[PDB]
Amino acid sequence: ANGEDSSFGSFTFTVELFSTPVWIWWWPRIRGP
Amino acid sequence: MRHRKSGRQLNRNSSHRQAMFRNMAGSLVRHEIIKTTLPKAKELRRVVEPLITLAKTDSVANRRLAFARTRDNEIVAKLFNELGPRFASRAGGYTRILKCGFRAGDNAPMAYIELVDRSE
Amino acid sequence: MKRTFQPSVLKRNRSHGFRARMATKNGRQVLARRRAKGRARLTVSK
Amino acid sequence: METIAKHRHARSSAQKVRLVADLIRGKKVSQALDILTYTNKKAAVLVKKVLESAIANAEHNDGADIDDLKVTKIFVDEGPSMKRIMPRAKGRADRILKRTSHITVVVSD
Amino acid sequence: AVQQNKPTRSKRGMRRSHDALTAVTSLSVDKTSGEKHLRHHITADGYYRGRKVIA
RNA sequence: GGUUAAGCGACUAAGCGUACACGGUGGAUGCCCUGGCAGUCAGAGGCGAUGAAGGACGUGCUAAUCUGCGAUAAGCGUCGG
RNA sequence: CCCGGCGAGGGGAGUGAAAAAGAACCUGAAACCGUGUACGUACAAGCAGUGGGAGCACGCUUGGCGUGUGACUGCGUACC
RNA sequence: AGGACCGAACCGACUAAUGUUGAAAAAUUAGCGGAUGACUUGUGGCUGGGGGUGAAAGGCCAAUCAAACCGGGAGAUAGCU
RNA sequence: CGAAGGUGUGCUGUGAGGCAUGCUGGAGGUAUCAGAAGUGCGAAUGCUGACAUAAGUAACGAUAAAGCGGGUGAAAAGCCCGCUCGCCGGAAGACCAAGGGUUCCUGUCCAACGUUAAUCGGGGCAGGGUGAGUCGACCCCUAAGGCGAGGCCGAAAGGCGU
RNA sequence: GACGACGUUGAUAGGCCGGGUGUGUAAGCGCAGCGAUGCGUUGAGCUAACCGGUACUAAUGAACCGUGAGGCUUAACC
Repeated sequence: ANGEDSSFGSFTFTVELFSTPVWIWWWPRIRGP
Repeated sequence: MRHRKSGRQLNRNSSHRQAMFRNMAGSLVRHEIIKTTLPKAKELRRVVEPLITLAKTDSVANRRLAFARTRDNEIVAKLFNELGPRFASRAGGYTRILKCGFRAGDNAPMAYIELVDRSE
Repeated sequence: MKRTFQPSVLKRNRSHGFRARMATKNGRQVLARRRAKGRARLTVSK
Repeated sequence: METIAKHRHARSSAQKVRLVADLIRGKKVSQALDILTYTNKKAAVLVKKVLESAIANAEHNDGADIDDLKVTKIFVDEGPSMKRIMPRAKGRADRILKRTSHITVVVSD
Repeated sequence: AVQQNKPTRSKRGMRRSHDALTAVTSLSVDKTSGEKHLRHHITADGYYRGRKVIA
């Protein structure tokens, strides 16, 4: 009696992946200057 | 260490714990049986049984004390008019804890706490 | 923090809109390249 | 006679379901139902559903006598994972695997 | 902070050798209603030690 | 036969390994071609103020999308097949 | 038709040459993950093999041969 | 009266701690400076790359600056890995 | 009456390899002798896809706080109703501009999305909803500035300007 | 995790009773004072984790695991 939606207008989930380079501070790391 | 220390803090601060147990005691007096977690029972006992003991003897000062502990006049009236007379000859142990499984939402050990008479 | 994109439709159309592209021959060359590529949206005009 | 019931693409990783599956391997179906009833795991519900389905399938499509059925075989396989995204700090993004499992219960006498 | 070599599936299984669940194995039977229940717990129907307590 | 003593000692697997059997995941490989690539031969080398190229919005018995079409709107007239 | 939440999934029935061709669909490799069976493994130190080698389990055979495992032992510090 | 004083909004950013696969690709908490002025702010506009703008730090010019970004010369060149 | 491919087994050559046939597969494959090469991969912090490990570990995003009763439901810590408790109060209330673009209201559903569950939702599906002579835009007027008939300049492109 | 105590033939925990300890003379009422307040009843009332008691509440009858005389060889022994 209820029926079936059979639509799922959000079924296909598009997936990605991306990142960003990160600044690090190295000045006391140094074995030199 | 917590040697010889009594009282659960139940992941709350002091004022929150006080308010929650005031509410729970009012609820138990109102409904005579409530469903709680097992550790919140076993602590409600130490809050609600002294209330009944206080209600055993009826006086203006005692009613004011009960109002201070339970800021609800309906609860004070029920204590002093029914529960004190009902438990007048009982020497403590006015409540009963029954374990009743685990909560669906978080698997918390549940229990029923109720007054031993409940008008049976 | 304030980020670089601070939208405003009027500024958007005045800077990159269709009539702004058509005003100069370099902007008209931008439109020709986009027509040659077959872009669905020629400009920011909407 | 062996009777099979499966739950494919169950929303739970195979490790978690296997924790519960090893509880009932080789047991009589009534004992397995009790064990699953009093196990506090999400996967216990799923495995109980599959076991009940297998018992019903045996009784209906095959012969009968729930009383001499046993959990002859049980195994959980990995299903396809759904790839998702978790945003992390400093503009990074991480892969989230929403692992699923195929649950199979074989019941027999 | 992080491994220098990938651990083997053997080591993974060895670690998980303590993760096995334990069954209750100790269901009690109520004296009046006859239903199974956890020891020291209410039955599903609200009995305990043969007395209807919840209803 | 029993009882002490000395000596030696299969059976355990929480788990793990190797082999094999059967599966899962995954999508390679083979097979396929409405798609491309490079040419040969032959055309045509322009469209536009009689409003183009390219679009916007519409148009159906229904109204997302594609194709066509333009308030005469998946079409109208006429001549041929 | 049945279990299930008037689910998702599944088991039957039926179609079909084929349904482990069931739409997450031709064929289905590998990494990776499991269930079952045989053998080894809880007093023993290291590139994990190779040379020797009991014992056990299978098949053939009628003690042997083949197959798996491999206690113990000599030698042995990956590749570019 | 005041580039006057104390102090909220508002504008800054001196110290500490936390955070450092952050709640955040510069923040939070506790304090801190200015707070009628060489102030601060909305909405528009103009200046374009050896160029702009700069109370000047090689500061800023879309999280990019001792010469932006996009496309092209272009498969630059690489006695080096 | 079973090709290529896949997967085992046996035999065989000094090697790259070859041959045979069990299973799978379901339509193609090619002796021989020549001919031509996108002709052989373990490495290049190689490229693309899939799958591990750490590990069922860290974390679940402000320390303003929750407790009971009833309802619905397959299932309720989280939804609805009620009573208490707590937090903001020059805001964490109310109304807009900018920007967004149906997120608004009602009914239904719970796959995916929601850092858990979900009967709930700014999620899926369907239906509804925005009414102006006076509010705003458009419109009249101009600022900065832009464009600019002729014009003045400039190899061309174009610059400036009445 | 473990370790210890106890499970109705019971003081294991909570409550309750008595005490102690701490704070310091509750509330209500009465009196004095115009009033703030003071005084009496009154060291009163409250009192956590403490001490000594007490089955009032909870520690359920089951069920589960673990077996059924324990290898061989010699040497003495009875």
